[PDB]
Amino acid sequence: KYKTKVPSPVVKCCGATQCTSKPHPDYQCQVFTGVYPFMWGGAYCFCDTENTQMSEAYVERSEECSIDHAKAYKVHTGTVQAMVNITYGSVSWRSADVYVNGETPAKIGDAKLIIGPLSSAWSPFDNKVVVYGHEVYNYDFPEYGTGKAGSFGDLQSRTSTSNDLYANTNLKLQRPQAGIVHTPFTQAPSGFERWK
Amino acid sequence: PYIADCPNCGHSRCDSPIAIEEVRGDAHAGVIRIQTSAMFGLKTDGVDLAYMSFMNGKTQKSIKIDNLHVRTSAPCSLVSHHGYYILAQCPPGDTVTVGFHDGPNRHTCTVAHKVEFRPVGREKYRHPPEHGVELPCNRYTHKRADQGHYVEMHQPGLVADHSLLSIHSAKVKITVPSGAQVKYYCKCPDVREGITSSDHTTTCTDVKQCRAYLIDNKKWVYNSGRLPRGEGDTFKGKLHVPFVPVKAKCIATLAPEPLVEHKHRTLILHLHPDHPTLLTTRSLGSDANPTRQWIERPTTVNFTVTGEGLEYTWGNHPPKRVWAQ
Amino acid sequence: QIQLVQSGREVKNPGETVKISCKASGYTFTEYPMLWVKQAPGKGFRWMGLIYTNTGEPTYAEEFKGRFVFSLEISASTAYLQINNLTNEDTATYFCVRDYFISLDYWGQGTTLTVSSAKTTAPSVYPLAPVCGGTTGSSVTLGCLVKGYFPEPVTLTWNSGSLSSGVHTFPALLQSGLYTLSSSVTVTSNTWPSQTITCNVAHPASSTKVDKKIESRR
Amino acid sequence: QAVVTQESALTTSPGETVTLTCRSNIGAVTSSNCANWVQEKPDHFFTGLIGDTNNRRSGVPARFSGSLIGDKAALTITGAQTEDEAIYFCALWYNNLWVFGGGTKLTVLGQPKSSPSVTLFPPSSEELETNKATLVCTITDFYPGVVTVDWKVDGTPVTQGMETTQPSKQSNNKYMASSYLTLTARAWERHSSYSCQVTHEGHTVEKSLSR
Repeated sequence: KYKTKVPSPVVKCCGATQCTSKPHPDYQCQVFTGVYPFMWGGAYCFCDTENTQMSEAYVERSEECSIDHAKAYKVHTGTVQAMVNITYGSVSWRSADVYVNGETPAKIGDAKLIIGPLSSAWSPFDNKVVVYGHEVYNYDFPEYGTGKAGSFGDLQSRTSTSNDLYANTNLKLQRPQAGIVHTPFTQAPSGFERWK
Repeated sequence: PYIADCPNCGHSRCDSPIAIEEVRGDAHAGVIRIQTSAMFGLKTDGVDLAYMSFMNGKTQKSIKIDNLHVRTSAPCSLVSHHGYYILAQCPPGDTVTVGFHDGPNRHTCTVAHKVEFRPVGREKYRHPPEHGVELPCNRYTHKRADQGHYVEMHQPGLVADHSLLSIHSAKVKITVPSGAQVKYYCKCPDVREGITSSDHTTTCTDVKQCRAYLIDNKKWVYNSGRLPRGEGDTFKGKLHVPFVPVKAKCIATLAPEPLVEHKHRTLILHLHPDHPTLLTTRSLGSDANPTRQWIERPTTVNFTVTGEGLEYTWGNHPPKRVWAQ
Repeated sequence: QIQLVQSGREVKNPGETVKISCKASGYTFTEYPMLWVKQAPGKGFRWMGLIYTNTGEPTYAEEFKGRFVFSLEISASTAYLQINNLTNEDTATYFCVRDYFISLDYWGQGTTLTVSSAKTTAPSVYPLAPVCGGTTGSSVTLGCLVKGYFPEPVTLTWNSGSLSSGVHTFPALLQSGLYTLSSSVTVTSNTWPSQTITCNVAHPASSTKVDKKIESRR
Repeated sequence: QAVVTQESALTTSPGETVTLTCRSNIGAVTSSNCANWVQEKPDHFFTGLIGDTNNRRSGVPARFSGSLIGDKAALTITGAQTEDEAIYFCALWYNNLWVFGGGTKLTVLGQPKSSPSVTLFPPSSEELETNKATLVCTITDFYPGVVTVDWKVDGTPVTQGMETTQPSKQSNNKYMASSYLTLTARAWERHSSYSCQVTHEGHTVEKSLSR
C-alpha cells in the first residue's frame, strides 16, 4: 500500500508559483490560488486572491512495504526435491535430500539413487503468481508498470530498495478549503488494502 | 514540537500542536502508530521520555505527560511515545481522536481515519484474546532504538505571530523572539525584507496589513502537509522512525474445536464458532474442488470426501486431514 | 572533571572581529552542546544561543543573529564565539556553558572584551620593596606595579607561578587613557630577601615580557 | 519576549532556611520551563545548582533544592551557610530560547570581621629615573568590604593625584583594594612625609613612609 507522504505545500502570498513535474513517483502537483490561509494568527498572507498555494504530493512505499507486501512472480517449472528416507535393508538409515532429474545420484548413506523425471508435470503454481507472507495466490497480476489505481498493484516497485516504481493511484490534489492550510489528496486506497 | 491545523479540534479547525497526520491502522495487534505535530519525549534539553513538550505560543512547553488521551470509538491504550510519534493500542473506529490535558484546558485533536483490527488468522475477531495460537502478525515495536526507516525532517517555514505586531503609539510595531529572523513589510511601502531586531513601521499603521513572520529555523520539523515550506532550501535533518512495523508473533486467535461426525465418504460437521471463521478445504484429487466460507453463525455443514483424502482448516487452528475410504 | 577554560580578555577598537575560544574538559564533547551567555557589565545574564556540538548547527538568540557566529574545533573540544564588526556596546563578559540536566550545569571562567579605541603602549614594571628602615614582623609584603599600558590584558605571576599562595592581584584600572595594575605577595620574613622573589609580567598586545626581581632598598 | 523576575536582594543568617523565587511574565512557571538555578561567586565564577526544576547538579550540597511553589520556580537553601553568599540567577526555557532572571543577591551572616592589611611602598628608583614617583597603598583581607582611604602629604590631606580602586572580592571572600598617589620625580623630592590612612569598621590604620 502506498503512503501519500505529502511534501509540505508552498504558499506564496501575492502572486503565482508555477509548479514543475518533479521526478518523484506519481508526483502530483497542482498550483492553486484564491486562498487566505488561516495559520495560527488567522490568515497571514495579506493579499486575498493573489494568495497562492501550490500543493504537491507523490507516492512512496510504506514502511510496511519492506515487510508486509505482496509479491508477484513469473513462474516457470524448475526442479522438484525430496528428503527421501530409506531405512534400507540392514543399513536401516539414510535421510537424504535428492532431486528428480533422471540422472542425479545422491550418495548420502551408502546407496546411489536416481529419481525421476516424474511424469506428472502439473506445477500447481500458475505462470503468474502473487505471494503474500505465506498465502500464495496464483493470480494474473496485471504487470509491473501498469496496474490500475485501486486494482492490485497500484504501487509497483521492483523490489523494496528500488526507489523507482509505478504508482497509478489516481492521486488528484484538490484545493484546500476556505483559506486554511492543508492538502486535499484524493486517492484510491490501495489495491494492497483490498487484496487483503 | 510542530504546530499544524487540526481538522475538528473540539469545535472546528483549530491549530493544535498535536495535529494528527499519518494515522496508520495498518497493523493487526490493536495498535496504531500516530504522528502528532507535537514532539513529546525528552524535554527541550535532555531528560525523561515520559515528559511532554508541545508548542504554546511560538514557544515549547516541555512538561509532564500527565493525562494523555488517544481514543477512537473507545478510549485507546498508549503503548509508547518517541519523538513526534506515539504508538497506542486502539480498537476499531471510524475516526481517530487524540488529546492530552495541559491542566487549564482539554486541548485535544481529532481526525478521520478508517481503522480496523483483523488479527492474522482465518478467524475474523474484533479484538485480541488472552489465549490461542501464536502466528506471524504485523505490529509495531515498543522501543526507540530504531533505524529501519527514516523520514525527511527539514526546516520549518515561517509562521504567523501577530502578537509581535504591536503599536508604537501611532505606527505598527514588530518585535522579535530572541533575535530571531522576522520577515516583514506591509501593504504600504516600508521595510521590504525584514531580517532584524525589533523594527517599527514608518508607513502603514494597521496590524492587519503587515507581515508578522518568524523564520526561526534553529530546530527542524516534520514535513507535514500542514506545514508551509521553508522557501530557502532543503535543509538537512534526515530523522529516523521509532515504530517500525515488525514481524511480531501476536498472541492470536483460535476458534473452538469442531464436532467431527462420520458418514459414508462424508463429513457432517456440526460447528459452532466464537467469531466469523474462514473455513476451507482441498479435496486432494487433481480435481481440487475447494470451498471457502466465513462462518460466524453455528452451522452443520457437509463435505463430500473422496477416496484419497480431504483436509480441513478450522480457522487458524491447524489443518486436519481425513481418510474416507 | 569538567573544566571549560576560556581565552583571556581582549581589547579591540570598534569595527574589529574577535574569536573567543572555549576548550572543554571532562565530558564527551559530542553528547553536550554549548550555550553562550553574555553578562553585560550592568544588565545581568542573557542567552546568546546554543550550538549542537554533534551536527554543528547553531541557534542564535534574535538579539544575536547577525554579527555573532558560533563554530567549533570539534576535534580539539573547542567551541568558539566570533563577534564581527565589533560595536562599542559589546563590552561585556561572555561565558561558555554546558547544556545538560534540563538546564545548564557548568559555566566557564568568562572572557571579557573591552571594545575601545587606542594605540599600543607597553607597561613599565616597577618593584615594590618595603621602606628603607626596619620592617620587622613574622611576615613581609612585597609588591609589583605594572603602570601605563594599553590595551588589556596583562598577565602577572610570582616566581613563574610557583608562588601563588598569599598573592593579591589587583584588577587593572584606566587612568589618563592607560591601564595600571598592581600585585602584592606576602611571605614569611625568612623567605625574603633570603630566597629570590620575582614578578613576571606579560603584555601580549606589545609582545612585552618583563621579569623584575624584588630587591632590598639597601 | 518573556521576562523572568527575581527578588533583588535577600539577607539571612547562617542556619536559616531561605527561599528565592523566579517569576515568568507570561504565566505560571511549569515543568516545561525546566527552571535552572545558577550561582555566581566573586571572580566571574559560575556553577549550576539545579536544572529541570529539581535536578541538583552533582557536587552541589543538599541544602539546595528546587521546586515549583504556586506559579513560580523556587530555590530553597535549608541551613544557609556563610559560603552561600552570592548572586543566584534563574533561567527559564520558552520552547526555543532561554531567558535569565536579573539575579538575587543573597547575603548570609558569618565570616567574622577582619581588619585590613595595609602596606605603603615608595616610588621605586627606576621610576624616579622617569621623572615620576607613585606611592602604592595596598589594602587586603578586609571584611566588611568597605573602606575609606585618605592620603596625607607632609601633614596635608592630598586631594588630587590619588586614585583608589573599588573593593574586589578575594577567594577567601574578604576584599582588597589599592590606592595610588602619583607625584612627579620633583613633587616627590619636595615634600617629606607621605601617609596612607585606611578607615575600616571604625578603626584607622595609617602607614607612613619617610623619604
